[PDB]
Amino acid sequence: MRVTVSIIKADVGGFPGHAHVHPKMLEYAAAKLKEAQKRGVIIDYFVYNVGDDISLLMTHTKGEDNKDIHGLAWETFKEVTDQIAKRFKLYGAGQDLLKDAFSGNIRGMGPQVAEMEFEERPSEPIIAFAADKTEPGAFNLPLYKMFADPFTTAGLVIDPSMHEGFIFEVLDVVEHKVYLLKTPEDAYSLLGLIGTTGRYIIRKVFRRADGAPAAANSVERLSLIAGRYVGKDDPVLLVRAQSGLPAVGEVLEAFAHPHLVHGWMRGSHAGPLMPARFISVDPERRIAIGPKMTRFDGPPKVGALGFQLHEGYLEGGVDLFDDPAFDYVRQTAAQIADYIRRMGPFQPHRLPPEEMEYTALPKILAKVKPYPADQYEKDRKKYIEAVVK
Amino acid sequence: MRVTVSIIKADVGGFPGHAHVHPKMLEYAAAKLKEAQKRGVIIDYFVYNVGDDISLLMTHTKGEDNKDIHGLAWETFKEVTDQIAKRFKLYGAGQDLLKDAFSGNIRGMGPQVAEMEFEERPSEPIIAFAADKTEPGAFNLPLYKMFADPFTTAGLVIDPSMHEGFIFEVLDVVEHKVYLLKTPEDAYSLLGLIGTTGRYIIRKVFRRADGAPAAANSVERLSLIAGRYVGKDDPVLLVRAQSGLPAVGEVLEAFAHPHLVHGWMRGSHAGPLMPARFISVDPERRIAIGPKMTRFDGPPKVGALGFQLHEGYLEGGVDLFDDPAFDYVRQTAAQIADYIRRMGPFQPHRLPPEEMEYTALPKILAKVKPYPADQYEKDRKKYIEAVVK
Amino acid sequence: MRVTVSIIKADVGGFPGHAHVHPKMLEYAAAKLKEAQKRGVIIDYFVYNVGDDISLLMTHTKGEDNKDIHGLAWETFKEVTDQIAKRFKLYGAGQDLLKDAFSGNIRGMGPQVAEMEFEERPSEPIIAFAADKTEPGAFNLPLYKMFADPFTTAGLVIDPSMHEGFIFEVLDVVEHKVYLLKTPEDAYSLLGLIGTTGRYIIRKVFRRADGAPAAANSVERLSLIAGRYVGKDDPVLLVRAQSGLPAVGEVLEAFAHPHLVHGWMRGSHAGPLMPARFISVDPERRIAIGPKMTRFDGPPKVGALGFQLHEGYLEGGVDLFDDPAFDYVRQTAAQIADYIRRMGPFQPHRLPPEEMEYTALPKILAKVKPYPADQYEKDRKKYIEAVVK
Amino acid sequence: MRVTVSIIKADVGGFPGHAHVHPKMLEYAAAKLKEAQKRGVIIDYFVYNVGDDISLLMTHTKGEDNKDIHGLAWETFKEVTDQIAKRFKLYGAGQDLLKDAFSGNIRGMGPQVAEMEFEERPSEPIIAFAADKTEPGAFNLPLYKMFADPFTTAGLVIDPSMHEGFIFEVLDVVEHKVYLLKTPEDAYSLLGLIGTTGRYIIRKVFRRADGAPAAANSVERLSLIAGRYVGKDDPVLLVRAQSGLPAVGEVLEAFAHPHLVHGWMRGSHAGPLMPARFISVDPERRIAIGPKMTRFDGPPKVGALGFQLHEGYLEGGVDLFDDPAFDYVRQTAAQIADYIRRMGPFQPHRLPPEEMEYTALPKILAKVKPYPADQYEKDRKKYIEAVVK
Amino acid sequence: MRVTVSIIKADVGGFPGHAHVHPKMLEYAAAKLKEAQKRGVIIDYFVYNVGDDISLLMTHTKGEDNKDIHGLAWETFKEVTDQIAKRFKLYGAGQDLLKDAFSGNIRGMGPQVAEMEFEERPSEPIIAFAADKTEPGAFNLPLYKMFADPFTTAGLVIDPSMHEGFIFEVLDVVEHKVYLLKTPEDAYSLLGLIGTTGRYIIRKVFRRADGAPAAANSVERLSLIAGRYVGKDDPVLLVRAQSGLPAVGEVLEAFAHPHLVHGWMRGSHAGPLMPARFISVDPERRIAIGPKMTRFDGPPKVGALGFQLHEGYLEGGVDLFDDPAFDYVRQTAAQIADYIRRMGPFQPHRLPPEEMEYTALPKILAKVKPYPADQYEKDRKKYIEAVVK
Ligand SMILES: [Mg+2]
Ligand SMILES: [Mg+2]
Ligand SMILES: [Mg+2]
Ligand SMILES: [Mg+2]
Ligand SMILES: [Mg+2]
Repeated sequence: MRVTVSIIKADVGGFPGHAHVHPKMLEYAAAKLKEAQKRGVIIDYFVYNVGDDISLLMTHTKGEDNKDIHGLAWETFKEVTDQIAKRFKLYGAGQDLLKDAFSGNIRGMGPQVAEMEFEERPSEPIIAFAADKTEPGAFNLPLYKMFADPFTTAGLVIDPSMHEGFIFEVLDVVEHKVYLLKTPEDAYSLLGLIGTTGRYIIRKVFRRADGAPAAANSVERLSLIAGRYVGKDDPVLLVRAQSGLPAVGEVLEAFAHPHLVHGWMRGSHAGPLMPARFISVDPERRIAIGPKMTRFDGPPKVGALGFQLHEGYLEGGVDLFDDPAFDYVRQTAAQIADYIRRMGPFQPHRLPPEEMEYTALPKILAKVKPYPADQYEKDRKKYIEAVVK
Repeated sequence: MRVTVSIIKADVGGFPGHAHVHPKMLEYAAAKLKEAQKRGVIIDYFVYNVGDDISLLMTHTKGEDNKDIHGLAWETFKEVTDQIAKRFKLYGAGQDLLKDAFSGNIRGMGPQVAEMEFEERPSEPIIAFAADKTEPGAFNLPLYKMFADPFTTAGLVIDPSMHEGFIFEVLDVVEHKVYLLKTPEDAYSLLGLIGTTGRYIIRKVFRRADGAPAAANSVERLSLIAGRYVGKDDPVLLVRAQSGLPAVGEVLEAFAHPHLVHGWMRGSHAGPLMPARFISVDPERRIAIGPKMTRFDGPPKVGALGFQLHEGYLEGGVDLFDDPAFDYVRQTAAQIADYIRRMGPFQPHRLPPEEMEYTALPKILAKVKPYPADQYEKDRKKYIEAVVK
Repeated sequence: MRVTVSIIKADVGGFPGHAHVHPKMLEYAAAKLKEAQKRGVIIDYFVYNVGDDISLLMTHTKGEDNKDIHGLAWETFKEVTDQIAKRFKLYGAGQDLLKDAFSGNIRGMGPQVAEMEFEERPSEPIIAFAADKTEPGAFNLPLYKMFADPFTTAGLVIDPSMHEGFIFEVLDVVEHKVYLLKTPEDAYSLLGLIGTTGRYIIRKVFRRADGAPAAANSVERLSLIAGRYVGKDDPVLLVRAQSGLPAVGEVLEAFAHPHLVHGWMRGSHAGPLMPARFISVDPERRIAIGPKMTRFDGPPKVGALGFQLHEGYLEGGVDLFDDPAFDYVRQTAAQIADYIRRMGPFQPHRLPPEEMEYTALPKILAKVKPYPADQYEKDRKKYIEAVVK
Repeated sequence: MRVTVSIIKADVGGFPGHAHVHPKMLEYAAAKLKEAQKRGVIIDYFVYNVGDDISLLMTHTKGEDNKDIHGLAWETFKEVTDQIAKRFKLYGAGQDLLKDAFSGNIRGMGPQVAEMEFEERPSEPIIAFAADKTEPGAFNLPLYKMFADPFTTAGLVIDPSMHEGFIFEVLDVVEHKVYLLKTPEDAYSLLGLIGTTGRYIIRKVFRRADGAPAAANSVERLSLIAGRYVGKDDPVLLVRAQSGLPAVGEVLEAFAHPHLVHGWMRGSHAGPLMPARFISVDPERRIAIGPKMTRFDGPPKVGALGFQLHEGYLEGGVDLFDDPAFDYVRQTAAQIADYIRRMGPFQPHRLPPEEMEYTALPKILAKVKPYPADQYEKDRKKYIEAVVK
Repeated sequence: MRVTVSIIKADVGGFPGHAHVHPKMLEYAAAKLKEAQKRGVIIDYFVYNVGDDISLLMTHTKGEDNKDIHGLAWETFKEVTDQIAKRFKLYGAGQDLLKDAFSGNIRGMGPQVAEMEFEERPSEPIIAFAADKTEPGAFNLPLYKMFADPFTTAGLVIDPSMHEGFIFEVLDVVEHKVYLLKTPEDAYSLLGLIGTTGRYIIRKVFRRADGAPAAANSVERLSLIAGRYVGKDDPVLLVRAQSGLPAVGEVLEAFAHPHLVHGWMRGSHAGPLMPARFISVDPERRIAIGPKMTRFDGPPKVGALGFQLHEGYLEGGVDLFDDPAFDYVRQTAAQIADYIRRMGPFQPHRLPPEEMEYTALPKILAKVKPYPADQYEKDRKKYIEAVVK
């Protein structure tokens, strides 16, 4: 049967600040999806956060971009906001709900969506990822590695079925243009685009042999609402694994180096993406509680829950960064976070001025007197004595 | 009384991919062996996985190579497959069940067997090991060290009762020949064979003083069924300890260096064997849940459960890698895994081409034009300009 | 007496590639300045490289921006180029000599200049720095720390004479505007500018108590010549120390964290600034040979030579990063270089696209077909089947 | 002008054992090439060892595979052998000189050759490498990375001139077949071959844009002479850098991970390739003394000397692994050597039995009685009691 | 020709204390052996220290235990003592010269001797070792490993010529008994003796195939002279390498773990044996200056000089611990020294009371009142109140 797997995620309130979610928020979302499941809206669901981002993972047969699935997640977030976040005066209550009324599609309203529809395979293993305190281009390097780096995914070289490579759908989120690139032939051009992780973001990946969908990363073109740019809020990512697609372990290997990503404190710094464990995973209650953000509102972290689909039912999730081999990767990330933080407010630890979520440049350039550099040279001495006097 | 201890193991489905087992699979196997115990088929049992490999450890008085014990494990695996793995569309559901019908002996049908029969001693401590993502020759180095390396087992030198050494039964799994070698005299010839861990595998070890059985490692001659070679699937290992045999701590010391073994991703790489803790051990329900495989489907891991036998009853199991002294060994293994993975698809991190579980060599040699090296030299320039043009 | 200390630096040829300088280049420059000294053009000099950048440090009484001092360095670089670099076909021979004819001022012709004129104090300790494979804003973080961070320079807090702070002259090299900011009051606005190290660069620093010059960093507004942007070539830096100015050790402390700077391979990456030893320092021949650039053309490195001035004579230089305490800082830098290099061509290890010295974006956007994102959505399936077929 | 650069290398005697060369051997070779230069046979030369391997690097205008250049190196090695190695009874005196008489071509007589002829560029930087205690496929991983891995060579992605990639000439040294593969399109097939580093070896690399030669690695088809296989003796490697070819730093970056290579003790183990410094480099005497091999006859080491060519003259060499950034890489290599050595004689630290330089398998299989595995099972008890009695 | 290689060593004065030797002492010894060589007493020589121990290495054709060679070393030590050590009032001047008059044999007079006579092979590589601040049983573990541990010397397993193993001549230095043990068969009994490194010391090793001498370690039965025990003064060790004997690298591998040895401060502690570099090796002057002993008079250190013999002439020496791979081993030794020193005067960091070079037990038991334990119990209260009052 064809099945759609959708992750719809928002930050609708933190506890405290942007450190984590209030557990009643997940409990409320899970009870609400349980009712949708009883009514036949969806087949199955799993609710979880990483930091203060909540992901609603839902399986159903209504296809991609479906009004009722998008509206169900909208209402679940609205209700969590009204009944829990506003009630407890959570920090940034309702923050990612940026319109008063649902239009038909949740994309561009604040929440992030990653979804794929496909024929359910004889075994259908999938992994859902959520990263907090970063942007969707944080997954550019791991998506490139798992689908196109033969030092990550050994099947590209030793598995006859993966020899033909993959198709990447890359969104320019500034000029709203899509590029389709194919590896191995196009790997250098692809990198020339996706290395600029704030602008050119891998949105989907397809198997080249047959076009099957292999991954979907949540990203939208930038738009402006109120003060705010939307499109590059903290991402969620779905990946199908095995049988012509990368093995679950090749997918996870692509996260084994905790690379520097943009976001962290005030969406304005770069720091290492730490692959973190969930605090708890309860497959019976359909709820996982993910890790907190602490020093400097991070470092940014990514969680991974693996599932096996059967007729759309989600058996899991399984925390796939729970292994002493990944402790070494978390230890490297903790040490790199401490190293780069000693840089304080300088690039490249602080982001490039056009990529900053926060600025006071406006207020500075309004108080500090500029001198044309030509005239300044002639008068340096006067200017300095003036400042001294 | 004489007692037989048998471990029969298979991979019959993973969750997700090859990362772990579904816990209902162990619960079902344990309830099924509990019924066999009620009917008097076996005395006692313990069910556990490491990665996606399930071990059925059973004690009974039917001797080695027994049709009813082998058939009981066959049916338990078949039923787990039909009722749980196929139901949840687990990855590689039934993978190690390679014939439609049980012949009398489970050896050579896919599952691995290690078993010993002996007079139960006044104290009978034993250790059961299971390693996932490797081959039976992974235990060649630890078996050699615990029975013949005086830097591992101090009793060889300071215990008068162990001075006469041990007999190793070594299977050439390619030409189906058995060698019997005795240490200390034959240590260099033994090493000359078992250093080739993909071909010459220690299958049993006996005490030289009296012939008592000391260890049994699961290994079978290679055969071909369907696409597949069988014999060298992930191994299980039984070792008896103390009183003329190595102490429990000398047995564990032989795993204290996390040596490089063959297997890991796609059965086609080498990586360190990490001695891992079980996630949980429940001696009342007769079930232990072992560690996951994560980055690159590993690294390979070995678990150890110790037991004391009384009239065949299994008091335990006790996780014998649960000690801060072994954290240092897991930390070394995590760091070596990260180091060797930077080698990507090159030997010796990728295995020798004859030892590979996976290859695309076939597909490559069918697309890439070879030039005889003699003629090539004469025409190099033409050939290169041709490629350039 | 008033004395001018000028450092004029260029890269005029590498050996091999951009790894180092040919030692005859320093020998020729030193013999040429020795002749200028005999003729009374300058008082004293010291010639040295870091990587493939040669610094001519000269002391004289002709003031800042002097035609004869700038012309002497021009001719010395021209002659080194003609007689040594072109002769040995050195890589990038004459690279920083970007006009055919000297105009009066070497600034904006390719070479970098840092110079200060002042009354020579009763003791006049100064430090000259040269960094290779980075931009002048690499010194923004150390200049800020040594003059305004009380965790670096303890005299700001415990030395009554430094309590009034410093004046920073900050050049916007894009719009050619100068800002004058004073610490402590203006520290947050200053950081808001100089954190953008590619655009707002500290060019001079003055003591606030009396206006005395304290530091000069080589930086020019950006201009275009041939293919090339000039202004942000590898910098050189002069700092006066002690008696109301930071102690020599507070100046060096500002380099004790090897922060990430822009440059390294192809002027297009970020990597740690390693404080390196000179290979040799010969105070009698007036020549120091600085460190090589190796992996990935770096990592970027900074050398420090301290001098005591007497009547303009330069007693030194002394390698001031030659101490086991700085080995720990070099070890951190080597480890961070290895960590960040695993990021390959992704930001923030690769620079922001507007800050890149190298791009192939042009060639990419000319070969890869863009689809308007709106229409693309409607037709995704057609587009993918097309790519697959 | 067209120039040929040739490295011809042999081991003709060690001091002591296989640890290093006697310095008189390099002095004699240098005086002999100085005479050839005086007679106009060659333009310029540099003589150096790494471990007990001596490289004669010569520049000349006689093209590749030239009888007089090959014969000059033959005679230089013969004379070093007769006058120095035999005189001092050096270990393996003349070892790589495997015929009594020179045939016209030194290839296949024992010594290794890497050579390229090309038009000398406006700047012609090149690097010569020599590795001791390994095989030519040791350079497969670094050659692949510097010409085809965009995580090593950033110019593949950001340098428009390198976008078209490279052509690899791969020798199957077992069946004497050449493959020509082009990256990026053919990267997975190339890896599928060169990952088997003992059989498929990169021999040359060409720029795809124009066919220019970019690298030459010393490798010959296997042949048998006396007891001995020739073709895979310790290799030497030439690489041209910059301007469409990888920068000197991208070439060195490809050695920044000290990957496991085959060779080390008795040509029969795997251990990390350590990038080592030369003990001394004397550009005036044309002699560099490279590092010793110590524990376990290694670990294997590679040295790198960079040169700038002018009319064929070799200005250099410059030790390009002499940088604190590479100390961290040597420290990793020393730690991995200590880790893997604890494996003693087991694969994969000992090589696969078909790849071994040394075996005693012959002598073992002649003393140890094999039992057919079928009959053995029936009689195990008799066999063990027999051994015990 | 048959050649004898003899090392005769003594400590005859330290500079300062027991930290090193005065360099004039080596210069005087070298000039004296140069005269003996001119007179034809010996063929060739090399003079060197490690710590405050001087080794005279001499080659000659007078066989083992020769009066004129032993007397030449006696007189050289006497003269160094009279002319240099007494002149400069060096610490422990003449300390190891324990009789007034030479008897014919230097063994048992204080100096240590290791010597072997053999037919000089077609290549005759040998290594001379000297360890300071330890006893001859310090070399028990490395001699056992290089001749009998297949995890150290891979030739035992893969070299048909070494398959038959070795004969160890073990001296019980307490009861003056010799044992002859052969490996592999006798390895456990051998270890049962030589594990007691203060009593049973390997003195010689012979190849089992033909009886050829392979090593000689300096050790004598204990005797008493004046206050002093002689026999176990700091040792020197000769080893022949290659061709049926362990390769030079297998010999050095046996020192790659810096094991704990007895000696260090006051000959009364245990600490790690650090494999150290020589400060300088001058093959023309026949002199090497070895490392100092510093913290706590150590840690104990071993130096290794390799030579190639030709007609008895000593070409070398070559410092065979000079390799970054051994820096890691020195770093481990420095860290273990710091760890164990925090134990202060407790076993096992302080030696067992019968193995102590120093004791004050005598003086203690003469001041401290013992109470019979039986009566003490009855009266504890009285005894304590007495002490308190
Ligand atoms: Mg968030
Ligand atoms: Mg398995
Ligand atoms: Mg430069
Ligand atoms: Mg060699
Ligand atoms: Mg001493």
